[PDB]
Amino acid sequence: MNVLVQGAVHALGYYEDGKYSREPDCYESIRDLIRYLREDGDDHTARIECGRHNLVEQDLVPMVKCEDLTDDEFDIAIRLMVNLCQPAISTMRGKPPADRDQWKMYWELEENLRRAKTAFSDAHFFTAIKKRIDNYFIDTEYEDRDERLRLVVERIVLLIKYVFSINPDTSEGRRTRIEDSSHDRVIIAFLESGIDKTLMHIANQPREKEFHVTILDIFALILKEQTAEDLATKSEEVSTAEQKKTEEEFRKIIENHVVKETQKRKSFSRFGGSYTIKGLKGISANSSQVVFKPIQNVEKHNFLDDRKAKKRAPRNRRPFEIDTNSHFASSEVRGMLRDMVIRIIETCFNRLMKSSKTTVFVQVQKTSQINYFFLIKFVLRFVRLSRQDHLLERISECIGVEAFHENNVQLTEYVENATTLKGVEAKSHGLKAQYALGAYNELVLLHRYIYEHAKEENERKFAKRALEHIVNVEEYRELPIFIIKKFSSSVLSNNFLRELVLTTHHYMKLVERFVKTGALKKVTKKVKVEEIDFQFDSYVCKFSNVDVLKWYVFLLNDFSKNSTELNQALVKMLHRIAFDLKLPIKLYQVSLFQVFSKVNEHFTHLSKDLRKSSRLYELYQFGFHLLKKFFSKFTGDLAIEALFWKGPRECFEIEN
Amino acid sequence: DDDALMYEDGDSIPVDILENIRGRTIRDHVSDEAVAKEIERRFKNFLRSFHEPGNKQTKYIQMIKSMAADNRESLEVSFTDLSDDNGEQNISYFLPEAPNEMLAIMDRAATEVVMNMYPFYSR
Amino acid sequence: RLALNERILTGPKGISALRETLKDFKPNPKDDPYANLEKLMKKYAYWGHLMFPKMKTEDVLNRVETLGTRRQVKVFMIKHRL
DNA sequence: GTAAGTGATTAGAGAATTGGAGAGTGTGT
DNA sequence: ACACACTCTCCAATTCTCTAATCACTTAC
Repeated sequence: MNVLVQGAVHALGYYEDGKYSREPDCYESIRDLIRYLREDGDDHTARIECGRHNLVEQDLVPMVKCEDLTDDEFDIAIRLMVNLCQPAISTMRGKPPADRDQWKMYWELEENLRRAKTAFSDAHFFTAIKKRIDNYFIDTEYEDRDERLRLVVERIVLLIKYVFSINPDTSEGRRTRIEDSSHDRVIIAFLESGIDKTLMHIANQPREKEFHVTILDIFALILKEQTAEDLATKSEEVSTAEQKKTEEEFRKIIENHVVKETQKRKSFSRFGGSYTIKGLKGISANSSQVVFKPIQNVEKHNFLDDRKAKKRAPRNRRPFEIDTNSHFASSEVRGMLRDMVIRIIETCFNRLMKSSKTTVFVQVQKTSQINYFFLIKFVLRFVRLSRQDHLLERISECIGVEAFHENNVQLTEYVENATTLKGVEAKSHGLKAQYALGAYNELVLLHRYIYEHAKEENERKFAKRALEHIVNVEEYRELPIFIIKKFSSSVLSNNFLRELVLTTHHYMKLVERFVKTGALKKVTKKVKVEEIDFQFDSYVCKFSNVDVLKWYVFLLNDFSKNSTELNQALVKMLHRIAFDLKLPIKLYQVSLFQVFSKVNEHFTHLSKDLRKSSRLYELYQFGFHLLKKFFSKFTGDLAIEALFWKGPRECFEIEN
Repeated sequence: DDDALMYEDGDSIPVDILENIRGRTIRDHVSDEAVAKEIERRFKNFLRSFHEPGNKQTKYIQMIKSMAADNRESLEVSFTDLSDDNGEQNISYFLPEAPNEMLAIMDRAATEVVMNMYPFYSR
Repeated sequence: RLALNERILTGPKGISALRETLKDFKPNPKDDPYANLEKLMKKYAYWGHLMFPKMKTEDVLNRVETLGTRRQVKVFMIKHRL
């Protein structure tokens, strides 16, 4: 077999520095390569040999840059390039590698794709394909178009999608989090060619519907590595301020190093001995405790817990993150992307979303659902944070009550499939559920922003009716407890749980305001449907269940690296049960006292002024008040009751 | 379907293979079978046909004759003759970069040239 | 095999031994709550070290918090609260 | 509206599947 | 002889299903 591939591959041409030189029978060589790839088996021998020889970087992209290239040569080059740039799981027909030997072939396919990405860091390639796109759409009328050029244009568009869906590469080196990614260089070349304006022009046309889903996928994959907070703030700098700032940063680093080293070298002591702690019992009979280092005081003793190996969970039940390569890019890249986002909102968004929502959930392919929810979340957060209030007309496809309805339906289906299935399939459905939850959170926050800051009372009334519908109907009010009771770390990421906590925080603030203004007094409930009085304390009491409070104590362990918003949300939810329902017995628990011990140890290293200046002072103060309330009436049986989670009758009998 | 997009029913002086290799890491590509056969053909042609400039004699055929007269089994080739315009400059390029792979092919070619002029040399 | 379980948690090394350890502990309510917490936490560690020496204090308290859901431990607590 | 009966939900126990630790034994220096 | 690696066996955790008891809703006076 592969002698045929080796004969075809080296017969194309050779790249001089700055010029590719071609042999006359490139056309027949490329035909033979396509023929072999069509006839390749499950071993994928011809495909792996093409990946070994690096056809895309060495030959095909420099060939496409040539000016003398005729129509058929360009056409068949694009055909072969699309087939080689197909993703790996698509080559493996959707099945993930279930076996030790299948994973080897998957990895061998994946590395060849990761190597090829730096070929597309040149604007000349995008300039070359932009002319063919312009010929079909702009320079040819709808009556006079050719199906051959139609298929070529479809291949070019799918090639752009396949290029932007390539993963990052670790082998080239490790790069810091505060500089331009390798993805950004492809973005710079893509935007400098100006092909994005043609893509926006195509997306604006109602007649050209079949390209719209792919164009949505392309713009989502461009914005893959960014967050709305990076682009929302307008970029400006002065180098005087930058120099002063960097000098202060290294001043912090130097002082930290000197203090830490002097503390460590002052810790050591010279000689030894061995000592008995009279009053503490040993394991063996009639024995006192014995130590073999000069301890300062008896409370410094640790019972040699440093030796003992920690118990691990089994491999099916450990928490897992999902990693997006996320960085603070340069001011140049951020300015270009900000301009692109504003142009998309002005020219494409309403038509594109309206064309997409009829089709995205009907299709066989899974990934466009994730792209749909991602683009919704990004655009709405960008509008709200940038305060570009005149753009609110342009996103009117997403403001209705129907948006909340359709989002809730899709989120419910994803949660049920992710809970009931097993394995990588369950993780795959849970990944969809995560993006749906984030889009729901942005819907809530955007409607509150419109109701607070819009200038037109008609727009305020339209937002207010939607907010009242969300507060009133049971499906929206029962959703957080429904998801929290089904959470499991085997099939859902930590990012999902953080997102769920923040969503619950914002929703409960909305319900509290609509009760406080008196707008919520009576509530419909299913039986037939009947109306009953609503009480906010009765609603808050649902979250005091043990199956909810487990995860709040679980996420409070990461306090030293959480964001300030997440720390505020966790402390606020505990503070409500502590001092609004006024029920501290449910929070008296050893696994929370461990978190308080860690926080106290962290705060020992700071002076009395720096403690009040610190960002963790809210958590410190809450721990102070709860521990004082605990020790106000300490008893030994209460200290025994702290070891177990306490139910309702347990709380009543402990209290009374 | 992507198969229907990518495949079609139409899929149902000769080229110098060696000159397109000039920039690669040659160790990885002289193991390609189509390259080894081409090098093996051209080195036999070089041994049979090379003329020293200003001379009418096939130098390496004369050297093989004087080697066979003494029953020796190694043949000395000049890198200058390999790298001149009448030699094979692709072989002279490839040789210092992958000598373990290249010398084996040249040994095989030299053996096949000797065994036709002198069939008794297997003894 | 060997593992911490309900027999050990209800046995003579268990909850009754922890109660006997805690009989001498009497914190001052007017003092620093974090200091009182530190004093309590190391008595928990001392009881855990005597009760099951193989494992860390953190994992011992996690295992006790897990084993509180068993019916045998619940029946023990129902008798013990009297 | 109140009391009694019946239905539904929740709690416990038994059985089966999955995974990981520990100890024993064999081989190589 | 001593160290290191590999294989086998057992036990514990989880989830489903069936049975029994307690609580709440419906019906009748």
